[PDB]
Amino acid sequence: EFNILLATDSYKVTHYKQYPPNTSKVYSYFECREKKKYEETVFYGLQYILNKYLKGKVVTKEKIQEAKDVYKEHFQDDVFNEKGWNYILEKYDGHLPIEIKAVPEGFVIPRGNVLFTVENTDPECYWLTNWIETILVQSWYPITVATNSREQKKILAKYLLETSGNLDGLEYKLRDFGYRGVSSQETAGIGASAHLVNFKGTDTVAGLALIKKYYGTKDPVPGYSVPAAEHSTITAWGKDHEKDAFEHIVTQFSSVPVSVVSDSYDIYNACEKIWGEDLRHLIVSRSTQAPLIIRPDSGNPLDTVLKVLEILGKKFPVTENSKGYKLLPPYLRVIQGDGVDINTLQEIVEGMKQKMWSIENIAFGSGGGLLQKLTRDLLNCSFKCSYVVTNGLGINVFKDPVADPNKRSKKGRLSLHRTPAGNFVTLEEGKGDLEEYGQDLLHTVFKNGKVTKSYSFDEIRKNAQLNIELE
Amino acid sequence: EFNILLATDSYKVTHYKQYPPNTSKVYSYFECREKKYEETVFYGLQYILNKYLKGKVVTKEKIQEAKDVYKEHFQDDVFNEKGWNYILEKYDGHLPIEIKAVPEGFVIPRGNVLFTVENTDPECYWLTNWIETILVQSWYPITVATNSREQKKILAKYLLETSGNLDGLEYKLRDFGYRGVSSQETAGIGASAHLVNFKGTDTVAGLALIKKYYGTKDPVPGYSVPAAEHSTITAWGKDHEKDAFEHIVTQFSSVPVSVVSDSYDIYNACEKIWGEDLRHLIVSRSTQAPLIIRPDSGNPLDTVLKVLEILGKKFPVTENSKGYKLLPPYLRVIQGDGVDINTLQEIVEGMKQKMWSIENIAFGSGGGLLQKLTRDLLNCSFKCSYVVTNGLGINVFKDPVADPNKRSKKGRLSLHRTPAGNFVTLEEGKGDLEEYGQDLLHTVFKNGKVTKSYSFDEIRKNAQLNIEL
Repeated sequence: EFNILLATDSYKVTHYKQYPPNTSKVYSYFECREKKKYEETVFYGLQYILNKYLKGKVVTKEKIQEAKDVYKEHFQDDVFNEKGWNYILEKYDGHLPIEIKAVPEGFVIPRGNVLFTVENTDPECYWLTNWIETILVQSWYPITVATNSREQKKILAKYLLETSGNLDGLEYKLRDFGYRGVSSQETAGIGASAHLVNFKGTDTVAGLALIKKYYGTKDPVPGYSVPAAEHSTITAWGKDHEKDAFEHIVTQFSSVPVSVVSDSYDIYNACEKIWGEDLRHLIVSRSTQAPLIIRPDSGNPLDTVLKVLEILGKKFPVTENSKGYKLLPPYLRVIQGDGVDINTLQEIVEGMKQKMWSIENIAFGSGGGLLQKLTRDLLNCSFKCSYVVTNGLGINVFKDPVADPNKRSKKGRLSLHRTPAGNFVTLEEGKGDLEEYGQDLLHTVFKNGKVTKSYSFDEIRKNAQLNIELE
Repeated sequence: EFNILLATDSYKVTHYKQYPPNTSKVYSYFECREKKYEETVFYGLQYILNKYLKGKVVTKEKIQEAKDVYKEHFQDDVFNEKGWNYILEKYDGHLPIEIKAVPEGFVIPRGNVLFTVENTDPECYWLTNWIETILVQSWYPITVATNSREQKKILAKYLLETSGNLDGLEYKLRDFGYRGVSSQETAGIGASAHLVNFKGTDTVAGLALIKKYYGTKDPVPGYSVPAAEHSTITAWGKDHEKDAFEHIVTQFSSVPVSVVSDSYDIYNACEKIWGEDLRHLIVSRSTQAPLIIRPDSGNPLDTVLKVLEILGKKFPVTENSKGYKLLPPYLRVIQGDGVDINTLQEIVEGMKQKMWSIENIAFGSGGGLLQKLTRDLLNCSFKCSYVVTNGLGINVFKDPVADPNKRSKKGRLSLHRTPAGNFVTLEEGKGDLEEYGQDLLHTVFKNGKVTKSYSFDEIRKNAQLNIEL
């Protein structure tokens, strides 16, 4: 079972003996630090952490004993603060005397603004604020996944609109194929749920479980999949029966959309000779709600997509849409699911536009690119202390490393506000109290063991909308 | 609670309908596919087998739940209720699977079979690839352990040249990645992977996994020192950094203590605060209890060099037997910012050119050690190589025209020792010819049971560097 006393960076165990004596309050905050592009970030995932790890009776005699033993061996010394934890146990029945305030989930906020704040509500637990930093800062992952996915949605939005005239199908243009390519089951589910803030397509079904348990949606599920082949279900037929494999698969799923990987031996041959001639009569008969979706999976992504399009355009009846771009018949589409991240996605859709193919023709699939190749440096997710009370006096604290001003931190008690022009600003040094800027956008989400405000996954989806969607 | 019927890539739900009719056997394997990183460390499968695959992993309740999810998820009924119900009734919910695998901690060149998977019941031909997803996640502990080991090789080399030995090598790279990983589960997994090669971690999640899944003779696999963070310094007030430093080293006077010294001005902290104001509280410290100064900003090499030069002029420096400068024993440095395998190598080389022993320094790495890695680094891949259909065995593979690097192996595989003492993977069942001795793979899983396992102690012995051996 989970033990919050063991869920921190080892060294923080020793911190109680390091803060200034007579310190009654430690107040800290999380931002996505500016860097001298990712200009705005989606706030998502804290609620998952509050419910699964922070809430309820999280301290027990047994959890205290257990930590005392591990820490003794781990440190070869008895540094563990047993009294402080016992105090939380006896006084508050093992509930954390902490208040967390946060911007609403889904909100899209410029870099360098306070996203949430954490402080102790009992003077005895000044050390507790930064003990849970480690667990709280992991919010970086769903924040960064939601944000990176959204930036990609924007690109798809841009090219789809220009090549086709509208935004139909946008929410199915970037699918999550990342399940096998992430570092754990837990990560898979978290990361998958973060992608669902922006899209509806995923094959990482753990993602749905998390959303239902921790956020909730009107509809039965927030994510959807279509029947799709893998290399094993094609190659299993044998090197000389790829066409037998192809034909069996599209007949099994003649009524639904169906993705078929087509590069097991030669993608170009399969497209021009197998889909294009031998099996042509099985494609052109299909419904518009049941297209075949050809899936190349190797070679240079831009080059291979353009070659596949060019091939199909000459085997199938292409039309020119109202904006002047080429469109395949409704029963035929293409998905690129190899080597896709934000960079090559941009490369592909630009390359398509240059060659006069609509973005309607294509969907993208992303795995490690979407959920794994991302770190805390991407948005500079950082948890820093900015206010303390020592000897009954509050003082405004911060770091300001001389060789890196980008790592300067904010001062004092903080609040987030709407500017007159409708943008965002963070006020420092308790300046929010002057109330010249209207109301604090941060809300109490956690206080003394209790989750105090929650958001449905729907509200979240609505908060994270593109402006282009909003228009 | 974990439901294996829901821990697979969505589209695999449809695959039992996609194989050729009368397929009785599906046999697949995992490799770190050949294209830096010429050899990988095998680690992490035992965790996966025990946490996820062993025992009764299928129940009436767990079937029902999957049926409902997939019906919505697909907006249609495609879920294989019948295959899963067979497993429940016939084998009491235990998986009819056989997994063979190289020993954990083993160090193997790329492009060799690491593990194989196949169904032990004709009715369950579809099960082999169902569980690809959970098994493929083994890429992560493999890749962390490998990248971690590659870094140790670099540390070993320079420590040896600048100091003549390897004392303390196992504490020269600490895990600081606990906040910079994507999940709690990832933290433990990854921490245990780094501990294969090193003993320093601040990610406590890792000890518990090791104890539960592998086991060590010692009470714990990893260790940490008292250390400050910016909030334990900055809380004193911008004009009291000295009071903070004093309190901290006094509070931890007879044990090692790491103090971040770049809150405001690293170069002032080193030269004026540590080097003058509090100097008398350093030079009186025991060799067992050094102060370790932790810069945390600037160009990592440039900052390490200047910190070293600052300290050298303020403290008594010696020249070890190799001709390298060495700090007094109660004074060391740790760089824990921007450290990854590339910068690690930049720093130790820059140190060597300036005649500073690697004895002086230790590194902490986070995102670079545990987060910024993908399945692509080692080309970790799981592929079908052999099936039986209508009673006939077929060797199967892919060979894409545009990418010969993506070609998978053919037929039944086995791993062997060459006449020169190396590894080879034999394909097409050729291992049965018995020209290359015994298969080095061992059965580790069969029909719901783990059939072979290793202590963390033996894994560590397998993963040792050549220079160590």
